Amino acid sequence: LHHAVIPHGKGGRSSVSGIVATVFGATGFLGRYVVNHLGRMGSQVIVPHRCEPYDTMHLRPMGDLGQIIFMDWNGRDKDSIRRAVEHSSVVINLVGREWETQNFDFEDVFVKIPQAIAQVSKEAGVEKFIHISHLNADIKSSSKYLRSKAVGEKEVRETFPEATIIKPAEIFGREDRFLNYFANIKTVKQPVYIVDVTKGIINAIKDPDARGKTFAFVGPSRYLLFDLVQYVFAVAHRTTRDKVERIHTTDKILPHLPGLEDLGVEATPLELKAIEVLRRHRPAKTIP
Amino acid sequence: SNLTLNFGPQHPAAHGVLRLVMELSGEMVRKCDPHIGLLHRGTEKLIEYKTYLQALPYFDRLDYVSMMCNEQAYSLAVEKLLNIRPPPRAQWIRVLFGEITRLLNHIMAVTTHALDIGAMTPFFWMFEEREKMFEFYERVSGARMHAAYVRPGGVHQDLPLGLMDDIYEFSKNFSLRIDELEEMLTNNRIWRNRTVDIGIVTAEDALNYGFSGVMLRGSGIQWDLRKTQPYDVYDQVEFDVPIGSRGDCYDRYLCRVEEMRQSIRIISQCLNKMPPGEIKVDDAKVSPPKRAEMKTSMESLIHHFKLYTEGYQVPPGATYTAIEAPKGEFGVYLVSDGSSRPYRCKIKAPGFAHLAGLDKMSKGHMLADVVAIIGTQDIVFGEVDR
Amino acid sequence: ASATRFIQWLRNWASGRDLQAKLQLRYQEISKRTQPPPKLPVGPSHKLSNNYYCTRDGRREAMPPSIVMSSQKKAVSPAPPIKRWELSQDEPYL
Amino acid sequence: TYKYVNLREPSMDMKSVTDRAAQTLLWTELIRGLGMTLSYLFREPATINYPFEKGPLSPRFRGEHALRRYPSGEERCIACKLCEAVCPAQAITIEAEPRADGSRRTTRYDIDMTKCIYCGFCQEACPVDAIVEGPNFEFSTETHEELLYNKEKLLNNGDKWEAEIAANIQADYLYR
Amino acid sequence: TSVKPIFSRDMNEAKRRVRELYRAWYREVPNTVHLFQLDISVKQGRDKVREMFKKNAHITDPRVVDLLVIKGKMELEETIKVWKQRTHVMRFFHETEAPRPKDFLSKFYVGHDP
Amino acid sequence: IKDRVLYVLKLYDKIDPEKLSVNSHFMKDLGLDSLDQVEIIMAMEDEFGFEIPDIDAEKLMCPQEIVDYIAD
Amino acid sequence: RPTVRPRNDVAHKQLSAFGEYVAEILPKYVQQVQVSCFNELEICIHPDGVIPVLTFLRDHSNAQFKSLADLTAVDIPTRQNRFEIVYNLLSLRFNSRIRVKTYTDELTPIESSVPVYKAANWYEREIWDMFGVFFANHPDLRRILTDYGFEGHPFRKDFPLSGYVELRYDDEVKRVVAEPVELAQEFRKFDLNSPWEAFPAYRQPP
Amino acid sequence: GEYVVAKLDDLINWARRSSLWPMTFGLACCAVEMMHMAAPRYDMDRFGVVFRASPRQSDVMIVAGTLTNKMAPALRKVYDQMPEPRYVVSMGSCANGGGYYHYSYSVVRGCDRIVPVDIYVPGCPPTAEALLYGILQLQKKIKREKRLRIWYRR
Amino acid sequence: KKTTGLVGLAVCETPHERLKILYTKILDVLGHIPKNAAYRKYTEQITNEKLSMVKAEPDVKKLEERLQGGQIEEVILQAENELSLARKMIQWKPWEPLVEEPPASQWKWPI
Ligand SMILES: NC(=O)C1=CN([C@@H]2O[C@H](COP(=O)(O)OP(=O)(O)OC[C@H]3O[C@@H](n4cnc5c(N)ncnc54)[C@H](OP(=O)(O)O)[C@@H]3O)[C@@H](O)[C@H]2O)C=CC1
Ligand code: SF4
Ligand code: SF4
Ligand code: SF4
Repeated sequence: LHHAVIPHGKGGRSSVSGIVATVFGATGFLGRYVVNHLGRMGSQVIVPHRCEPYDTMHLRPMGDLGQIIFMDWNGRDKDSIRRAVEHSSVVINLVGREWETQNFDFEDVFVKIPQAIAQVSKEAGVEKFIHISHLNADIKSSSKYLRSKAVGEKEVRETFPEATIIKPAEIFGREDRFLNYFANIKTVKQPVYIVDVTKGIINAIKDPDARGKTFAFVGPSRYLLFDLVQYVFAVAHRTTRDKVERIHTTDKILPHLPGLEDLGVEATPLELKAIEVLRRHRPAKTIP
Repeated sequence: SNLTLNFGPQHPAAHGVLRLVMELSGEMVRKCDPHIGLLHRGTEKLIEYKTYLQALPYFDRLDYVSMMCNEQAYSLAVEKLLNIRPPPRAQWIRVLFGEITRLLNHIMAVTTHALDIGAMTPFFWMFEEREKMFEFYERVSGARMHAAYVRPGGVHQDLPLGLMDDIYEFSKNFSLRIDELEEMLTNNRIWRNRTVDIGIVTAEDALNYGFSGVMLRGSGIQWDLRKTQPYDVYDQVEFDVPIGSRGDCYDRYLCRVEEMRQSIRIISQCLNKMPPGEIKVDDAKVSPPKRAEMKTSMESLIHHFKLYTEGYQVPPGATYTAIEAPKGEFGVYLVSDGSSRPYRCKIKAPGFAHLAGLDKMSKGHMLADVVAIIGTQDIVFGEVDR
Repeated sequence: ASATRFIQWLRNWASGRDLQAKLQLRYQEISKRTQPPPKLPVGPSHKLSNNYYCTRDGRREAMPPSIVMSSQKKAVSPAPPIKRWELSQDEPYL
Repeated sequence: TYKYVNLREPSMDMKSVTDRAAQTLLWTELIRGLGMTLSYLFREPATINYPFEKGPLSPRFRGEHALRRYPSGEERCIACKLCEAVCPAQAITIEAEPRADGSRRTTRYDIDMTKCIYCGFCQEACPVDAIVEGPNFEFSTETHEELLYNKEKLLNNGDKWEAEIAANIQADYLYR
Repeated sequence: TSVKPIFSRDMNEAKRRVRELYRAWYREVPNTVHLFQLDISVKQGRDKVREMFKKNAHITDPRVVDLLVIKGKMELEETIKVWKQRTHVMRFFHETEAPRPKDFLSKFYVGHDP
Repeated sequence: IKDRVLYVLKLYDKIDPEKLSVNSHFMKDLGLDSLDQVEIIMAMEDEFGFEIPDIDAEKLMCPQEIVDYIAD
Repeated sequence: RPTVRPRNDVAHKQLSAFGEYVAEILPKYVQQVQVSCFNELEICIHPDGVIPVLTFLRDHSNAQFKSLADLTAVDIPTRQNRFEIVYNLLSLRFNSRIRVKTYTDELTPIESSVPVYKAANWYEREIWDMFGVFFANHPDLRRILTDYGFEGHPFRKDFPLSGYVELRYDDEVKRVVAEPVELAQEFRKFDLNSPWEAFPAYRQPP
Repeated sequence: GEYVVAKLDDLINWARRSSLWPMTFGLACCAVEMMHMAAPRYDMDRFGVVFRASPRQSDVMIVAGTLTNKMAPALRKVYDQMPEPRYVVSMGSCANGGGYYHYSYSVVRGCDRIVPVDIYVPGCPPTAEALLYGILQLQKKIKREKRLRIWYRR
Repeated sequence: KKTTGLVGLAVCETPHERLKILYTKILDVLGHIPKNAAYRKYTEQITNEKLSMVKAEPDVKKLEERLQGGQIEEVILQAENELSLARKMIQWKPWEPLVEEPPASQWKWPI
């Protein structure tokens, strides 16, 4: 270990965790929890952002002075990718979009961009690579989103064989597009808490076993979609064609893949955190 | 019903933040429970880790409207424990800038009191005068507010050439500015309706509740530390102590306006009686030598080196030293253990006991009166919380 | 300083004062911003003889407190009663 | 000596009573207050045209710090640490060692400008006029980190402002 | 060993006050969870009360017990009168603190602290 | 009474119906602590809607003693 | 002598005489009376005497210390009773100040002096908050300066300068949280005391 | 296309920096210098910075003084209730990073541990002119925003 | 007198009579204190001194000057305070020996 990245302190804000992480997609729902957890323990975080600096301000208080560094980057500019990962020991890719746009389609955000990040990271000598895919990724899905997730999942493994691929179920939390999606409006779902996904990602960085593996992050219980939507409306005291297709895909069961338990994380029940998410909008039987 | 007042008004205000928990029955206030500590910064503990010189700037930041007066109180306490005496010219400078500071405080007290009651305009007129007085601070110390100018042993530097002429030109016109302020307020029937018979306190109660300054004189008590326990050269200037008769907000307002006039009267004598000589005690084991001496004489260099690293040792002892600060009796209970760092420094802020009497003074008044009563006490939470 | 004579009369009448004699804005009456150098005096300890520090050592003249009573006739007050204050002759009543 | 601020007996003769009734009914003292604000309307305002016009300052002004040199270009600071010892905020951090030519010079000289209280004790304490508070006060930044000055920044400040700093010291050093 | 009491002259008198304070805290928890809109359950809140009481169960000085009850009442008054805010109540649970290693090996790996 | 008292005590989580006898001691038999006892009495004050002072509650160490106290 | 503070023997004599006066009248409580070299009178008393002594000084016709200037505490850990309670009183009638001192430890309460001076109300709340001294029969004793839920008494000599916890905003829980204190720059302790004695007049016996 | 988005950004940026309504947290001595910026010599109103602004009508928060632990939750609450766009100016050493009270047990070591900060104004206190320089610097920061340019390229 | 000048302190119509009654009551209360108690000896001495002035001087302005206790209504207030104290002193009995000695180094400064 380079002397500058030997851990020091007691794991707090002013400590040195030894982690130098570049987090692509840090300005999103998942990225704000990952950056927060990295900053809690005194990691150096590089935050390449496409958005206006005004939209990165919520990340500023998450680290001690100097621990959060912001950079401009473009998905299609590899030089900007190289500048961001050049000094990092881990690269985390949280880039994604739940819809397509004129300038970026699902193939751009879930295939071309992840592949470019992984390739430049390997060429830059980056040691660890974390890539977020999706539990229901499949090249036979009715959803173009889930089809692209499968193709990109394959290209990342080919480019960065030692990459740690994580495949979460739909994530619920304060800023999600799951419980909030239902509160604003057959299939079986296994939603997983945002903090559990974040903790698992942080543990995959610190765990040398996670290299080269693919994980499936799922919640404890499986809910029939109808029961889930009724539960949300009760707690709340009350879109695109692709999004509907994804929401109606039954969560794949993959017992061969390691899960949160293998990374030391205890999956949080939905019922414990449902009120937290839905309180601002003011128990489903599981499938054994 | 229970109600909480806002931290501060919606216009710039520099008194700090207060959480006032009140019990009301209709329009009337039945209980007032100030919740302070929102500007508690453990100043008294921090001072124990400083030398006596290093702790002096903390006193600028207590009642941060009366900076040099707070410096004077601390300097007098250390001078007493040191058993030394500042030279006469420094004493006159300290009285001169003590009264300039009183003007600064009374403008802030009177005009923000009016501003919170809704009379915005006088604040703007009189803060131009405050801006000119900030320039006097800056010309002697290099800082507009936290001068750190008055120190044990005297003052840090002599007045620059030409400063006293400018203080004279300012003082020449200031009474007219007070008159304009009185034209707006003194006889105004709306101002009198907001202040007359509001927050009455008896002479007996004022004493037992620990009040001081105008909070005593508004009730007819004939007391002023500059008269009764004079310090520096206050025994050498002539001035009158304004005394109230009704013990209410209006009389206290009149006392503060008249005190401003007496401060001009004192400043006039200071400008004419300023003596020549050195401005800090000619004892280099307490006051650092001149820079030219420090760069030429072996003894001066040693004493400069030691005064700015270890600092002077103060003989063991304890003193309670108080002055007539613009807000009332401001004192320090300073304990020396013989070293160059104070063992204990308790600060007596006049606004602490005044605010503790808010519940007593607000009884039988309406919600809008609570604002007037806070203003008449002239509360700054740097000195309340420390 | 540059107000027209009519405007000077109007604001003088409205205020009831001679504002022009005590303007709150400073012009050329103030001191020059460049001054001649000072030559400051020295204190009374700046002597070449008869100036031994032990004769002017205030700190070393401080003593520990006098112990009047330790647990190891006419009545008195802590000081004479304070003398009643006099009314100002400059202006007793505002 | 004392005076009464509010101890006056209103006269109860008819003329005086009718003066007070006229004031009550005809709002005379309120009109008087309107006269005062009207007179101010026609006064020249006190506002200056910042940033084209600036508030007046004196040579003693305590602004942004800088590290100074001798006329030959040698640094004045000899790492005595008097400024670091006196600093009331512990804002100064210094490390030193013998320079390659044997000189006593600092290898670290940091001022945390967000700890500093801009009191000027460091420049009082300095025996060689090395650390000064300059005249600059317009150095606000967009990040906290930009206000943690290291030695290179402070030396650059000295080289940037020496022309003004030297003249201000020439103006005030006989008062010190 | 002759001292001025605070409130209770012996442990039996002191333990009566402890039980009275526990009763008040026990009944307050449901109101606290509602008033502060806490995401914790009432059982979690009452378990926290028990843990705080249990940690001082070994005291045998009635004066020390009096002070603990005096402080516990002050804490309750802050909570009931809503002088505390949501953050102050949740400070009992240390949610953002990562679990600190307990066994010798875990501590040995992470630093020098015992 | 006795049916109501046992209903609460069975409904108490720390207590199992197996060892809950009408004469069982809350401490020795059921293994409860002093704060568990205070918790039990608070449930009794809820079932019957009246207050039980701490001086009284400190002797009700078995369910039968609670039965007797409620009757009086 | 221009640099030396002048003595005032007249006030030293007056205060000494009044010091004996108070000791003669309250022998049940007065343990020591001293007058400092700068003329300040201190009455050191047994803590049981707080109310009788303060009441006497307030109401006696030869005293009339009607104004409580300040009430504070001092922590001296080496003393069996580490806390020294200091009352600074003022008499407007006789234009004089007196100081009354007593002591207590962590577990021994002091009688509240609110009945004698209403000013004492908040001063005693501050002493309780900052030093942890309990005042018996205080109408409303609770913290006044520290944050709600604050643990410890910061003005005790053995309380660390930066405390034990510090606050920050945490986005995950969307609130301000409290965590164990870590400092980017540790406070730098300085050893300043010269190894040479400064004041012979205060030398303690070996 | 790009031309229309470029000018709309200029218009909205101009409106926002020309109408900056501040919520002042007058916490300690720095608030005094803030009042002097409102006073006639500098008259911040003449730049469009209104004197009296309600927290729910505010575009910029000025943290003028020491932030204690006791006060930190209340400051965050006011920030959270500010409608966007919202900016924070940290004024003075205490707010910037604890200042003279940095090592105190009761003080937040910089308000940027509680809220994001846009401008740091140094000094103890900064002069009224130095604060005004900071507000003018925030205006030029708003002038550089490209919100619609970013949105168009999404 | 129209006013005493101190808020809340009413003027007294019959100050000479009021002081005679108050000083007589104080002397009566002091009789229940032990003869050797310093409080009784001193309080009686000053009380008798003031009572004699009240009897000698029938002019309030000239009596006020003799007593030197402010206005005559301030003297009456102080007499009421002394009487209140005298009654409390009987229950405290501060003339008794020192209740307890301090620890050996209790009042030693510096440490
Ligand atoms: N949330 C869920 O339920 C699940 C999420 N995931 C994966 O987790 C990752 C993030 O989840 P989430 O954070 O919720 O997604 P968000 O949409 O919340 O965040 C998306 C991130 O990707 C960035 N981004 C999007 N498009 C582009 C682009 N064209 N060029 C550059 N940057 C871009 C965004 O930056 P900007 O802010 O600039 O748009 C943002 O930072 C994604 O990969 C998603 O597929 C997997 C399974 C479930
Ligand atoms: S100005 Fe004062 S606080 Fe700032 S570095 Fe110098 S000595 Fe330290
Ligand atoms: S700047 Fe001056 S005082 Fe500080 S270390 Fe250098 S020479 Fe010494
Ligand atoms: S930075 Fe200076 S002026 Fe501002 S609040 Fe802190 S001490 Fe006061």
